[PDB]
Amino acid sequence: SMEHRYLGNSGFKVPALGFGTGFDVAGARRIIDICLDAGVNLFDTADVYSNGASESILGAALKGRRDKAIVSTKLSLRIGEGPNDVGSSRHHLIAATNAALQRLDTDYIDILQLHAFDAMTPVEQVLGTLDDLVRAGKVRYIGLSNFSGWQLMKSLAAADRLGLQRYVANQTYYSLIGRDYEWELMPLGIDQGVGAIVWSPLGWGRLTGKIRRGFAPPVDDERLYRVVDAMDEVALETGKTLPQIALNWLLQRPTVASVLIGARDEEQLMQNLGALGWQLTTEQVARLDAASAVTPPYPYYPYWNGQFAERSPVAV
Amino acid sequence: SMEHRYLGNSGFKVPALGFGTGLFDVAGARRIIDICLDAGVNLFDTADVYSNGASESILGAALKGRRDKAIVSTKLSLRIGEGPNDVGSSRHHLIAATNAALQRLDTDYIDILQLHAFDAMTPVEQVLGTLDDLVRAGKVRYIGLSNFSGWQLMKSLAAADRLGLQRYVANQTYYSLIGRDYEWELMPLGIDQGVGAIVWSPLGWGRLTGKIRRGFAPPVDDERLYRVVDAMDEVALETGKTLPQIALNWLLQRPTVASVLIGARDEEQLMQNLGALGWQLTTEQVARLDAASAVTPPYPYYPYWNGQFAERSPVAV
Amino acid sequence: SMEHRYLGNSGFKVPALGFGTGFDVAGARRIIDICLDAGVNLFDTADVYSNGASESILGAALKGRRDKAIVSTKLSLRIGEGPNDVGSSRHHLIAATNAALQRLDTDYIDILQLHAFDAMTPVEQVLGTLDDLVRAGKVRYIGLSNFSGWQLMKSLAAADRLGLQRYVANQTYYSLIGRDYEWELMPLGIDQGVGAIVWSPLGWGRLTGKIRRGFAPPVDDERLYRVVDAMDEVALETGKTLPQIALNWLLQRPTVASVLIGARDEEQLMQNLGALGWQLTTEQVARLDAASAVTPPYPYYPYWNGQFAERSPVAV
Amino acid sequence: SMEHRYLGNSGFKVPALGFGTGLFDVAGARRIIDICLDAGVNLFDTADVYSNGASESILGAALKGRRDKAIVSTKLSLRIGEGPNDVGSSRHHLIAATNAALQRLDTDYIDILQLHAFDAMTPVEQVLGTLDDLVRAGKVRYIGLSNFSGWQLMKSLAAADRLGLQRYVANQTYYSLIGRDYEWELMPLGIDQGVGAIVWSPLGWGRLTGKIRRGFAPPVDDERLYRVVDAMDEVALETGKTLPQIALNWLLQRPTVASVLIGARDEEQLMQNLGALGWQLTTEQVARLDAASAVTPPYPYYPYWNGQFAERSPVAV
Amino acid sequence: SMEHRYLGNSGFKVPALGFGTGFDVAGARRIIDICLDAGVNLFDTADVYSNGASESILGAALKGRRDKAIVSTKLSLRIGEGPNDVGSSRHHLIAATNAALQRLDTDYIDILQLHAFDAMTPVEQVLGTLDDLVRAGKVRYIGLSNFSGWQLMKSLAAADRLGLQRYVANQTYYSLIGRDYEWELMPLGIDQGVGAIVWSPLGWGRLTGKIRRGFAPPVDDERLYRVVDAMDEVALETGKTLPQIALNWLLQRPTVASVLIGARDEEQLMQNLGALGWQLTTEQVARLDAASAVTPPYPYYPYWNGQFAERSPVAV
Amino acid sequence: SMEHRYLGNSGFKVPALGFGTGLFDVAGARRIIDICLDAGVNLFDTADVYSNGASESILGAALKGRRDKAIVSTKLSLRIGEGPNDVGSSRHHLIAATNAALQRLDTDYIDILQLHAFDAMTPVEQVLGTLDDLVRAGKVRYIGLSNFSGWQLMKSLAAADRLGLQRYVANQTYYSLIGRDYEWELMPLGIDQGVGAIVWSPLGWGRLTGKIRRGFAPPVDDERLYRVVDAMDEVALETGKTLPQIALNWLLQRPTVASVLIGARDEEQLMQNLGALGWQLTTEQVARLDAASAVTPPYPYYPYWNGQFAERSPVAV
Ligand SMILES: [Cl-]
Ligand SMILES: [Cl-]
Ligand SMILES: [Cl-]
Ligand SMILES: [Cl-]
Ligand SMILES: [Cl-]
Ligand SMILES: [Cl-]
Ligand SMILES: [Cl-]
Ligand SMILES: [Cl-]
Ligand SMILES: [Cl-]
Ligand SMILES: [Cl-]
Ligand SMILES: [Cl-]
Ligand SMILES: [Cl-]
Ligand code: NA
Ligand code: NA
Ligand code: NA
Ligand code: NA
Ligand code: NA
Ligand code: NA
Repeated sequence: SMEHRYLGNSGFKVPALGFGTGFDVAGARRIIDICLDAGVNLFDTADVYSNGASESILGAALKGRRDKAIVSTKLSLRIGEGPNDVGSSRHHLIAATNAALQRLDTDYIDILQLHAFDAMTPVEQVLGTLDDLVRAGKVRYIGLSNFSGWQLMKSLAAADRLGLQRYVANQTYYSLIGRDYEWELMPLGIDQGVGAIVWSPLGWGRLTGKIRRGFAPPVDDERLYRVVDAMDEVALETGKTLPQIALNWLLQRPTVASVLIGARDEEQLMQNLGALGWQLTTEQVARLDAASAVTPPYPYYPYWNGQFAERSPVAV
Repeated sequence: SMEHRYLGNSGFKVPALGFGTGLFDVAGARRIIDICLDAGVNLFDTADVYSNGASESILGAALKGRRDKAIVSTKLSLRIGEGPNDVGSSRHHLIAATNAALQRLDTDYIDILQLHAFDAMTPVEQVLGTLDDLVRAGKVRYIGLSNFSGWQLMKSLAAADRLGLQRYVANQTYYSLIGRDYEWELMPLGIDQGVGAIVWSPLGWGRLTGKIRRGFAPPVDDERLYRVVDAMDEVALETGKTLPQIALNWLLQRPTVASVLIGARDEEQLMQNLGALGWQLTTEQVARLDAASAVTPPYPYYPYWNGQFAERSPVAV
Repeated sequence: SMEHRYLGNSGFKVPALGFGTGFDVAGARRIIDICLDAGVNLFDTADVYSNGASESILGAALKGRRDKAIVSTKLSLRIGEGPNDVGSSRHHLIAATNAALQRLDTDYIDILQLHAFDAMTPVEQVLGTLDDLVRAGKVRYIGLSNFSGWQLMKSLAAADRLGLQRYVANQTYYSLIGRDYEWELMPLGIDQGVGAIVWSPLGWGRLTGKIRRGFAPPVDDERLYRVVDAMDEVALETGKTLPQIALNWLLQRPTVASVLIGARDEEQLMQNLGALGWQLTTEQVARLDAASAVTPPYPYYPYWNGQFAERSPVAV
Repeated sequence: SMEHRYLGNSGFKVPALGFGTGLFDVAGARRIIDICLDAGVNLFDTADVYSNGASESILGAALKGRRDKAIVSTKLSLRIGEGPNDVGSSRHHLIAATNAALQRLDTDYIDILQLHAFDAMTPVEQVLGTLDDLVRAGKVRYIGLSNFSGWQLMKSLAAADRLGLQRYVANQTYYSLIGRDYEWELMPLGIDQGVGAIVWSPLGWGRLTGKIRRGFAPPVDDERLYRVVDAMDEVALETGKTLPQIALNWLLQRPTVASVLIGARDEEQLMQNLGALGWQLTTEQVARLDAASAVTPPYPYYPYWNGQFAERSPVAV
Repeated sequence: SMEHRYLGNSGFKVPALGFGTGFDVAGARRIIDICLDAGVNLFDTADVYSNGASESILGAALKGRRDKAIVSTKLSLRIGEGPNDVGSSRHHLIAATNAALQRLDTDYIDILQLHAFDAMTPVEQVLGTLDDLVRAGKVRYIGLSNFSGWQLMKSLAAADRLGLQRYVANQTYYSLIGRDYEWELMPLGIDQGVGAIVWSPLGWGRLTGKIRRGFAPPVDDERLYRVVDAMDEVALETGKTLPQIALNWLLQRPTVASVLIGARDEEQLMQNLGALGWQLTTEQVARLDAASAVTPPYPYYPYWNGQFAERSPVAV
Repeated sequence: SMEHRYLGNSGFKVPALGFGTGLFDVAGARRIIDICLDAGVNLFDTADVYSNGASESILGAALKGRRDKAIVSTKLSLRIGEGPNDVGSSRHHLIAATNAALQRLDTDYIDILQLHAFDAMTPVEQVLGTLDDLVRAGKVRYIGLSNFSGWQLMKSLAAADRLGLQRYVANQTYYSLIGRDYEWELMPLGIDQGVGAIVWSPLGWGRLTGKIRRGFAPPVDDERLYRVVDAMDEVALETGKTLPQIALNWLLQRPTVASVLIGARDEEQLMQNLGALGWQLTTEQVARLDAASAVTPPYPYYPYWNGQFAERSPVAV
């Protein structure tokens, strides 16, 4: 049975596992149906995924069942050659939102996320445009991806001050080999009620077990192998697969509302659902955390090493 | 001659080099103050935790009779006693500690009062209210912080603006050629919000002195340090400047940097540090130093720094 | 002739007696017609009353006369098995309001009330969604049911601060045997202009006279019998029935704007209308109050017993 | 060793046990203060109405020379004289009474100033403005209240936030195993809004001492009291702790509780109360005590406490 | 040629003379046409004027030329027997505005005015409802009639504070024999940019010359005759009629943006237009003011008699 | 025994009868203060213009040693000198005049400071800011006004609320049986906005004394005065009370009236005025007096008072 979680402080619930189209019409309908049957009813896409084709294919697959789905999409990355075919200025946000609705073949999007930070458009303007889309019924909830801590906080404070809609979802990279989310974005999310929707949870296929002795730093072989060693040890104790361990570990982390998985078929979906219904023990998590730990940058370092932890403890 | 810079967007000017009591003999201290003031190094930085208050007392004694010629920067909020309220930024400790610092410094006001760390246990609205009251009372002119996350500093600045309270204008930050993490969040926030950097440990805890060659900061990997020193040596050949002078000058070319805190035991050491002024590393020399010191940015900065998302959100350096 | 009262500070008037569907098409039309003829033109329902059938039946009965009715409905209780088929988050509020409009077969609701407090959704979001529904013309007035004093006050303060619509109606349990409304909710209602629409005024059939020597505490037999004794004594003086006394008592209480009654036919409606056109005397009310009095909880106790009453008197 | 807790969301720490002068011989009072301070019981609570001001005067005399080692909590707004303005929270009385308390206490500031009851005759905006002015003047560090309804406290907190004034951080509340009404409104409000409880009459006016066995609070029914004492006796067998120690420890496990006020005439009595610290009632022991002490919640709490509406609005205990 | 004036601080211009329907389809069209030809293109009506028939007749007469007219209407007085067929609460304001639009047979009203003060509805709610009507395009400008000074100021301050539309027109009784507008409402109008649209400018036919030796106090014969004497003297100097003098006097008074006149035919309209194109002299106005002066009430009295005039002069 | 009333919504209580120095020999003044205080008449009203400051000086001397037992009400803003700034409510004059009054009164604070007239030449936002500063400084407890139009008072109250400043709680108004104009605007505004009336010239400048029988206020027509006196005589027969006692009692039954200012040269006169207390004119007696004193309301009040628009906006009396 699918577990459901609150998306930040929004009061809206998402399934703990979602389907990341980061996409044969019959095949797409089948994937949607096996997902829906399993309770995986969050579907995530973006305008840039295959130049709009991912949204169109999703829309076509959901047609007839869209009311059973939570549709998450992203915009603001460059999607054309024109000088205004990019960013978060009012012109592009309006045009891109309408274009996504057309491709998805629906009258509303459940979660609309800005795909990157546009420093060239004032956050007050962006939030006004998003608020208007929400009030018009085109969007229910809003979120973001790839913002700095300060940029997200700036936006949340502006929304509150202006009485506009606030971000409730952060589409973030987070995995055992990519724990950077923990430094700024996680404690911000805790403080401000922003829930994480996690992508590349296997660190771009690196935590599958296949490997053994654009958005993320390449990972050093030695560190990867140390993490895989620890996962192997846990796999022996638990009988679970490396992907199931990676996912189970994420689901225990603060703020995590949903983790986006891939599923080409029933068998793959079932493997991923094997992340649910059990829990890594405290000791197992501690072992995985020790193996995956990296030196925190300044200014997090003296909090993480205990010096300033008294008055500002770390969440993990 | 001393160069002066605006401290963030405050309209207040500080000397490009300041004197960090993080060194401190009343006569000896007066003598150091004398040579600093003579050179235009009239920013003096201290903290309650420096020798359990003795640094502030010594500084106060050294400045007596001429305090008006100095810019006094002090820090509080770190644990300064064994009591449950001898720490943090709650109203009780902020008031008590500010008054205690004024008593030790033997003055009626502090030019720049900085919170030494982030106290997550006190609401930023309360902290800012307390600081605003101290400023309005004439006890403090300007306020700042040290060791805040990007989000924590932004949360505080937004609250100050919303409530009509004083805003932070100074970030006392670690920044050096071997410790460039300030660049990821804090620098671009400082640019956006008018917060100037007062830089400490500019030589990366003595590592950029030239002495080394082939708990606030990660320990530095030998191989990286040596690569940075190699690049500094090459620049030293062109410029004729010392490694410390290059390290300091490099900092002085970075966005937001208003002052760099140096140590000076005597005239000769002060003069060596003053050699960081009166010249500028060239674009090419800075690029060479940046290439040698570059580290892989964490997520979510990575795709902006590698160019993928740079179009609409360029990096400052 | 029907008496009418202001609904809190709203400037909107309701009949002193309303029809609580807490529901034969001809029969329903007849009930509506006898109610309308008597001036009982407030009809109260909820999505959960018979899984939507109460709203549908009301809608069908009012068709042709809806402009003569004040329609009150409630939502936010669990109405389906889905993770978002409950609560006050934007998704459910919008979907449920539209669903109620469809069942009621009308384009607007006079009074929309939140049926319980949803601690999982920020009150600022809830109020924004309600404000949007009001501005769209779908709802005229808003209210609540079953909030704590602090929760209702939090919501009223947020509405005022944000310039949004405020609650004007509290659908509350209140009766001679259930006087808890008096501790927090009544004095809040007085202070903030929120009028009570009273349900279960006979304490779930316990004040009918039939008994003699989910939402409310069960009542102790001895206390019930003491209240019934006092009602019997008043019935001897007045010649009125126990239900008429119970209703007349409620109608004298501060904040009470309407009391919801049941009416299966003309005879039952007429009995209830017998609550109007006369008044319990001061002495009779005092006798009923003494019999029904219960020890107030902390912190109300020292105000009610006179210790702190000087500067903060009790409303009854 | 004394345990310390945050007072609501304020960032200020209080000892988990405090000394309630609601007991008070200047030498005798100094002696009690000495033993309290030695044990870390450095919160002292008083009120203008305690012996018509004599309690505050005695406390002030007892603290003289070491007031800086104490956290002084005082209450005002109850009738303290026969005059028409010798009562309430209007500006006239609040100012006069605060200054009078400062004079009696022989100090320049009060750590926690609490309104003793709700004054419906004065607008909360006025009250909060007066309190904000006293805080800004340095006369008061933190503010609180006692005996407010849920709606009254929330109204005040919302007004403070809206107006940028000081907010209440302490609720001086009656709470005990036999008086759990604090749980219905005031506890969940305290959780939501960062108000910490300072608990008074923790033994339910001497009823939870073990002395009894088979005007702020309802009198308690004998049968209920005896059921609660039975459960305490069972826990006493497991833990080896006294009934008062169990009652105190139980309170210390409840959400929002920052400090519990106790009485101590001498070292031995103080030591008995300190036996509430250094251990914790287990989940099961708390559940047993809660089951014995449980009462039927009033409307509108009832359907949340019985599970009907609990899904979206759970109860804190 | 018609003179035009700014309506308070609104930037909107009205003709100095307007047509007050306070109303033969051909006859109505003719009256409208002669008015339009003369530049009298402000038409004022109300729901209560002949129980809606005045609005309907105006609408029918304007059909085909409505874009050349400025339509002013009033609502909030009791217009039916129902408990909510009156006042300024959201229910009635919305229903009445839509009903007026239907009767007038147009999609917008230029100036919508509240006909009296409704103390039972919060001004914040009233202003919100009016703001919504303006934003929807149903109303361009808003105003009021028959408010106390304090009530109008309360409403203006609330509008400004909440960022809502403010009143720009005060439909006021003002005439040589009814100068009470001068005490509170005129200096408020000056201070806050509210322009007067003047009704009963002849004091209900009393300043026509026919008389000689619900809303307004009856006038004492002796005072009326003294005013008529002064008008007669001015009529001798000027050669103008008494109505022309009365109107010319009003048009010189501070805040006056338009004066509503009656016109049954070309001849009557032409008589009224004779108020324009000349000016009473300073001396003539002073003579008329002296004859019409009444003792100001407290607290205006010590300002009007010069005692407190230094720091707070009177506008006339 | 003295009756006390809340001053508007302020939560502050005043005696139902106060002493108007608008009478004022230091010993003589002390004696009058003594008899007033003995009777509970402890509100003393004065103004800078009363005998060019001498009234305030005499009052200050009369209260010395016991000022804490009095409520001091004073007025400023009328012309008090020949200088261009010796008048009005601009910051210069308000500050200077308030300080001058404090000096004359020989006290550190004024209980109720009232603007004596409306200064249209100074923005109400400025006036309220100045008054707020005086209150925050502890120089003034409560503020009020006199002789404002309805719109001017409302404009000021709205500005105070919007800006978070002190609001007016007292309206020093003329009100009497023969001068009921207060009822049109100022009374219903006072009800709506929590402003209490302190009534002056309650006998209509000696006209309601019984002495007459068959520049703030219009002169009164003889015929009307005589009709009012006739009705008072009839009530005097029923009640046994004097005409002044009836006039005062009538005022005490009107909405918003918190205090009525009376004159008292000695014990006997004070006792006569105190005869207004301890009883109440009946509904019928008030109706009889109201019918005799009724005047035609101006526009726009007329259609509300005559019933036409009364449904949705009833009149308070
Ligand atoms: Cl939200
Ligand atoms: Cl992956
Ligand atoms: Cl600044
Ligand atoms: Cl260094
Ligand atoms: Cl409302
Ligand atoms: Cl019932
Ligand atoms: Cl706080
Ligand atoms: Cl106890
Ligand atoms: Cl405008
Ligand atoms: Cl007329
Ligand atoms: Cl007030
Ligand atoms: Cl008089
Ligand atoms: Na939430
Ligand atoms: Na830009
Ligand atoms: Na109302
Ligand atoms: Na905190
Ligand atoms: Na009050
Ligand atoms: Na001016």
